[PDB]
Amino acid sequence: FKNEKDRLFSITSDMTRQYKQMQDELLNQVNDLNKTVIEKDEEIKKKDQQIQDMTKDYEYKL
Amino acid sequence: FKNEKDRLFSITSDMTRQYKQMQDELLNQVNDLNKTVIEKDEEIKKKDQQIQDMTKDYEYKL
Amino acid sequence: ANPNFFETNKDAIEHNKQIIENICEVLKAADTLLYYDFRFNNISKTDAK
Repeated sequence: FKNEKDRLFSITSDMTRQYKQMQDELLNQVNDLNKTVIEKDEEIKKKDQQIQDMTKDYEYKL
Repeated sequence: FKNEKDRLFSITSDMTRQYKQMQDELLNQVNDLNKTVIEKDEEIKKKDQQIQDMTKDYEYKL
Repeated sequence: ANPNFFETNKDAIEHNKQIIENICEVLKAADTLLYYDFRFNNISKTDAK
């Protein structure tokens, strides 16, 4: 029982550290996709603005 | 021993599944940002086509 | 199974080796004691040799 306790404790601690470090590791793809999304939503709003401006000016000419 | 072992195995299994789940959110954040990029490109094309079409109709009316 | 079990296990093993060495010295110098009984005891193979 004591031997199994030792080995399982070592394995659990090592794997917990492994998980902690790995989750600390993965932060790049998420940030790059977030920047892409933010700029592309900026484009979305810009094109909405252009749509509204075109509608307004064309209606004024009408 | 058996009580300690059941508690220990349950806790280690719970932590393993919890860290696998955290990694799951880490990957699904990238997947969802890709989905957001896809939706934003669909909306970009939609609004580009709308700009083209309303401009065409407005110029025809002028 | 337990890689570090040797490092911490210093007092008990050293004490047992001291005990066996004292047993050897006593048996060597024992000029009268010739009857012994260790049955039903926990005697290691290394101590036996």
